[PDB]
Amino acid sequence: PPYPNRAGWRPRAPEDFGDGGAFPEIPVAQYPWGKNDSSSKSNALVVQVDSEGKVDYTAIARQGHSSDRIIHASFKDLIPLRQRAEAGQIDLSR
Amino acid sequence: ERIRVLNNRGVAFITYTNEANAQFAKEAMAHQSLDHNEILNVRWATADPNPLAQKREQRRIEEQAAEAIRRALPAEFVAEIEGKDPEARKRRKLESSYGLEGYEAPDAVHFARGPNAVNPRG
Amino acid sequence: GTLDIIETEDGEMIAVDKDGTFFSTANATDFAQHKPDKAAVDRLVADLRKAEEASLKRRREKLAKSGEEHGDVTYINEKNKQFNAKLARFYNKYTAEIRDSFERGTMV
Amino acid sequence: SAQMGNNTKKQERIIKIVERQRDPMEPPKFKHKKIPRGPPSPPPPVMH
Amino acid sequence: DFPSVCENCLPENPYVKMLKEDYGAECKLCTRPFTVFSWAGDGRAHGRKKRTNICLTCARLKNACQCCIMDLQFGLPIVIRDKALELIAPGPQSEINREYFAQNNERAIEEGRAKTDEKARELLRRLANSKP
Amino acid sequence: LAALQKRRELKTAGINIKITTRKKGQMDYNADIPFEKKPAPGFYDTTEEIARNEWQRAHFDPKKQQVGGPSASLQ
Amino acid sequence: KEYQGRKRREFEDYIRRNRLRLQNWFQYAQWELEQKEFARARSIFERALDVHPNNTQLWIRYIEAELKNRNINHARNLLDRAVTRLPRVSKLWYKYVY
Amino acid sequence: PRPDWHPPWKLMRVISGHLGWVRALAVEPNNQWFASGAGDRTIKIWDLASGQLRLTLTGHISTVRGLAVSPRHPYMFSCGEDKMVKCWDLETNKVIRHYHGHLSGVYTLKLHPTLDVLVTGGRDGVARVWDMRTRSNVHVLSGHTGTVADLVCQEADPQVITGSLDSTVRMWDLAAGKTMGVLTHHKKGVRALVTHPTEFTFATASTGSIKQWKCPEGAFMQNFEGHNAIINTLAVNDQNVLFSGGDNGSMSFWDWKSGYRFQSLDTTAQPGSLDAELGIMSSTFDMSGARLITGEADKTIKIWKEDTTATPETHPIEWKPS
RNA sequence: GCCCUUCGGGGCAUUUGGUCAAUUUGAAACGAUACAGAGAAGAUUAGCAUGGCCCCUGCACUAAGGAUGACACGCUACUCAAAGAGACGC
Ligand SMILES: [Zn+2]
Ligand SMILES: [Zn+2]
Repeated sequence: PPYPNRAGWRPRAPEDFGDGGAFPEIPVAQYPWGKNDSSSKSNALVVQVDSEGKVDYTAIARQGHSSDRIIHASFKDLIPLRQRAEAGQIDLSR
Repeated sequence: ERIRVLNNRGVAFITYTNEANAQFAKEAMAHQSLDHNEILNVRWATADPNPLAQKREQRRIEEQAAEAIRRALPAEFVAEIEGKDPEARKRRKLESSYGLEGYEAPDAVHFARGPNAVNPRG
Repeated sequence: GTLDIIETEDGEMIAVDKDGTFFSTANATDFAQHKPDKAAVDRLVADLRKAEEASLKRRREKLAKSGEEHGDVTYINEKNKQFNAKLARFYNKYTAEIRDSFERGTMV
Repeated sequence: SAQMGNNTKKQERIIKIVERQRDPMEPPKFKHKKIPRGPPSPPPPVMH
Repeated sequence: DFPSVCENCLPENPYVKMLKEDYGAECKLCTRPFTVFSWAGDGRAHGRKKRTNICLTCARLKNACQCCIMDLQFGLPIVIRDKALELIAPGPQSEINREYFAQNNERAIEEGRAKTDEKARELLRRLANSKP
Repeated sequence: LAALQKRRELKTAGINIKITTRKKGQMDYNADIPFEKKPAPGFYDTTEEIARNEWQRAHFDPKKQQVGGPSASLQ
Repeated sequence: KEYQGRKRREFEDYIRRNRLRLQNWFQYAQWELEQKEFARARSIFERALDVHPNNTQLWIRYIEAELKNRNINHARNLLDRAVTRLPRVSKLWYKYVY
Repeated sequence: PRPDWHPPWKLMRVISGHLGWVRALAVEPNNQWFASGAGDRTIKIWDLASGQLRLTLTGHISTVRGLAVSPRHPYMFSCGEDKMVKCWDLETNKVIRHYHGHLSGVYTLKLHPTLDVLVTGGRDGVARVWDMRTRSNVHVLSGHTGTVADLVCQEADPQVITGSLDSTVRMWDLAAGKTMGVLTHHKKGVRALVTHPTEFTFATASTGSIKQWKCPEGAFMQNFEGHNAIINTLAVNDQNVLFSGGDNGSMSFWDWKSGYRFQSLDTTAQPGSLDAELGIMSSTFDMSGARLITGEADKTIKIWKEDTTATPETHPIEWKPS
């Protein structure tokens, strides 16, 4: 149901949301993806996300360390610095 | 509170109600005489392995913690969480609705104490 | 909402993956919440017990095979026997002439 | 901050901290103890 | 460089006079020498000088006042807390394991590396519908 | 073995005296786990498995543990 | 309890005498597993991993010791830590995929 | 990167005179003399131009595994396998200070370039940071699980970089005495470290691999490859010359930027030396960079010079891009 | 208690301090007892180390000694198979 006629019609599934995002003009408990009701203090590490929007398994490598510590934990750290796709101009100066 | 006695070999376990009375009775009867001319051995008592005694000492621990928590929390929060009064249940629904029927806000937000908060507070 | 069902111009159902997390649980947080089946757990555990039982049988068979003696006795305990067999395994290819000098009673 | 119960009379406090006049003749108070070395900081990945 | 002491213990006066001694006593929990902060009282009848009794490491890990050794949130004796609210922090209590654990915790905290009311509510739920 | 036999004969006789096993200079490895190093938490919750392992340890049975062809021509 | 005191004392004595021999850690952890002491067995394996962090045999022993007792979530944490610590060891990756 | 042309190096002078392997080598700031510490427990001071023996100093009861002549002070420091780190007053030719505390034999010794601090590394697996004046062990840089075989001091963070025989390389923040990073790229014992003088890069050498890193990130920049021997030393010029000396006796001269091996040699042993005794144990360029002083397991100081006869055409850069 | 005062007033001086003296139940130890019988693949033996939840004497925490101070000596599947040939096999 496009704009501006969704009155009376309530979404029942996340497919009823279109691609998602709760409809603010219908007063009802809307959840665009699902329910996280109560997790009984599950002691797992919280699954964080890296810069490009993917799962990060360096959170196991960095565990028990300070944030300012240099830790090589990926294959990118094995590549020579010129051949990395991040940059090409590096100031090698004291 | 309890006076377990085992006459077959003659040893007693005396459970008072207070720390102060227990220590006063311990240091007051240290090598003190009974009716017979003997020297008593009044030590601290190792915990009983009787499952009942363990269960009731545990229950004393949780009721003491509950007493302190109920003193610390607002009485409105205690009643609204307690879930025995139907008035408390419907008060909980109406207060942790904020419109949007069928919401039922999380405990971390509904039962939250803070400077600003979203609650009657106190 | 992750899978979208479409009908093409030819008239058939095609499931299109909005994410890429259908066939693999990477890039998907739900991988933390999966519970493996009890039958598969029993299968893996039983396979581990089978490997352990085979290794125990191999240990007992090796002990029984080395417990059987053949030829002369040149040791005094079991560690000496194992060391002497290791010495044989390494050094027979170099001391054949001295070996036959002992087996012969004369020249190398 | 908040505490075990509630607040009673005054919150802000002014505290005067001075070192204690210890006896010049006292030796060390406590015997030193032999404790095993702690575990290392978590090792890094082996980037071979 | 400052004790974690509840208002129950800090005597009456908002202007308090406090003494400090480096390595003045051993911790009552972890038995390691720590800085003692001893103040005055609400009466000049017995000069006990109510002092700290546990170190800031043991104060922080078990989350209790240094003088009276009871909880900062609820005001429970710390075993009552760790046995009724349950879990949180058992803490070793043996001869060498005690200083081992304290040593490692202090080493971690100095090197940077590191929900009570939720378990209080869960305790309320276990007790409200309970029956002996 | 002699001391154990005497201990079980005196325990069933009614008398019960525990002896000081705490020698100086040495540790009691039964009071608590010696130099505990708990496993680090990963991305998977382990709470129910920890509870099950504690249940297994608590109900461990002491009563199930006890310690202590052919001819010569062809070969 | 007295028997377990003897065995723990002997095993810890041999840990203290030669910490670089892996058989001491392995036998101590195996014996504690056979006593169904899982926290103690995990502690022994973790301390052995402190002494020998990049040992593939020790890693596989600790993973398999927690797989034989149906501790699947524990063992998957172990396998993530193992292939994080040792990314270029093919055996750990093979064991995780298997 | 297209490599620069560097002239090949040849043997100039061979100086016999120690009775043990020459493990240490240290040039004066003024380039007049250099210091060879050797397995015959002695430190010899040699004139650099003539090569003649000026003096012999004996204060160690074991092999001298490290030397440093201070650029600010009239001191010479040494360390040896006898657990001892000593400070020699060169206005008297006498030991005036001890730096005690290493539990076993001491393998390396460097001075902080700016401020008056001495860092030593040792077989007790640790790098001790000492004050020169008060001889007080201000820091005990610990965390390696093996012998600290080499070590560099630097004017900015990371100030201390230690390479150990358990194959890791740790970069240490000197103010706090705790590590800011670990580099675990090497497969075996990292026996050599060196710091480029003008670029903010450094190089570590294990057996077969010489890896080049960027400060302070520890970012893997490149890899000198081809020298399949145990590398004992590493020496970079001002003109971008890396010297990998190897325990089998193998010498490799590389260009620092590209990684191109412009020369490969095998050194020669004295009359009387076994073929097992062919090997380079120490090396340093002098202050100018025109000479390379190596000290070898045939108990020999050797001086290596650039060939002025050779042209860029007589020795062309046989570098094949891929 | 003194001192000043225009007799209204004011001034000088300012918060010590470790359960108490109280010997069982907040922690000290040898002797003594029954003993015991000083390491290196036969016998007798000089030692010097090594590692530390083992210490003792000593100023030695940069000697030396304590039987070379003692401890050490036990335990032992688990990164784990492959081909070939046999079976009133199934
Ligand atoms: Zn403490
Ligand atoms: Zn308090």
